[PDB]
Amino acid sequence: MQIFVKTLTGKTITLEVEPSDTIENVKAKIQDKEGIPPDQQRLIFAGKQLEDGRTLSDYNIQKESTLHLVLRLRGGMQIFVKTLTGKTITLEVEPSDTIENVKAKIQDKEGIPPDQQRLIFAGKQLEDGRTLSDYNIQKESTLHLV
Amino acid sequence: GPLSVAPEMDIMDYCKKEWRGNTQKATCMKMGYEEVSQKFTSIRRVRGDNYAALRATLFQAMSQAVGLPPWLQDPELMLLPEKLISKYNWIKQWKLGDLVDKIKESLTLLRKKWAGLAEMRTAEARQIACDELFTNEAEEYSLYEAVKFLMLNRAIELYNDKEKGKEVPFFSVLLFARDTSNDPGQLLRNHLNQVGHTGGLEQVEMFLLAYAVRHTIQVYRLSKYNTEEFITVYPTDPPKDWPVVTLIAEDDRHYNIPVRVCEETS
Repeated sequence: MQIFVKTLTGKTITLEVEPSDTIENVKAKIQDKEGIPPDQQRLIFAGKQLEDGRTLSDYNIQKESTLHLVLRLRGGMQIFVKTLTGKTITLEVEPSDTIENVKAKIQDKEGIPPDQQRLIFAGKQLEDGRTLSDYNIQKESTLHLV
Repeated sequence: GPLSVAPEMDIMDYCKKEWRGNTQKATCMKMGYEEVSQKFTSIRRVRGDNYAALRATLFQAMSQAVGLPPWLQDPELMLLPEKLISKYNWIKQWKLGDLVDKIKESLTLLRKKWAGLAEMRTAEARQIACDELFTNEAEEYSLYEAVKFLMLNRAIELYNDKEKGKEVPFFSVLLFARDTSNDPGQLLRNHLNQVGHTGGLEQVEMFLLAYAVRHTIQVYRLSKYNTEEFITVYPTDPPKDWPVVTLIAEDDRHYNIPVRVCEETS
């Protein structure tokens, strides 16, 4: 069956789903189509935030039902990174961003390959799979590249 | 000492310095900036201290101020903090960046500063005065307290209206459907208190900001280049009479300010 997912822009995504598909399944499809990471997604239907493990039928979602996507991604944060040269670069980031995502951004901005990047905050080497918030990296913190 | 609103820089020169990588993402950012450059000449980098959404919107609103908006003119606005805090004692959980007096002083400052800008004779003098205003740290952060309080107040009105079966803007249904934001109390403790501190605004809260100050917020979202969301408007279908301000978000994580030739400092 077909369902719709509307963003807070009225952009409408059409998905082909089945009654027994889970909310987790649907978020995975949204990631495939929109490139939005499932952990940033909330899906709302009939004023309720839908849980990952429940099915569309569980929520009485049927052909032509419309879900609303309400993302957790927040805007307004910069951090600084000092490179091996000594240049200071300013990144726009979210507290939930992973170190891996941050290294990818440094590559996009400066061309430095992520595999060559060693990031340090407060003496600690930072691990790729962890988030800025995990390391208590706050707005306008400075990371060091080695 | 980060500048609140940095001096304008040619937008493609800014783009060039910021996106040097040989990657699809850098290419997307550059293409986005190219399209913005057709209508705006310069960019002012906004300070990313988690107030950026409010700083960018309010700077644009106030620097373009030709009239004092009626909602800000209204004497009752000054009575709001006492009215709300007397009624809802949980508002005293407000984290400051007594309470009734502090908020009132902030709203008084917002009104006085905005009126002072609106009363200037030339647009140039207004732009210069607004620039100086956003170099007074203490005063600036007081303005954001005022704005956050207006967001909380508007959220309360929409929540109570919704609970009475009254018509509300749809975004407000979504705002309060979030598990951490099911009522105005949760909105304050889990979302608004963090603003200007540990977290910024979600997209649904950009709607709330727009309604709080009655300005339509047009955002060039460079990451959405070549899709219908490249120009995203908060709110989607705003009152025709709200002034429009324009921001840029490279990838939904921060908001800077694009500047027209007719808005230049020089």
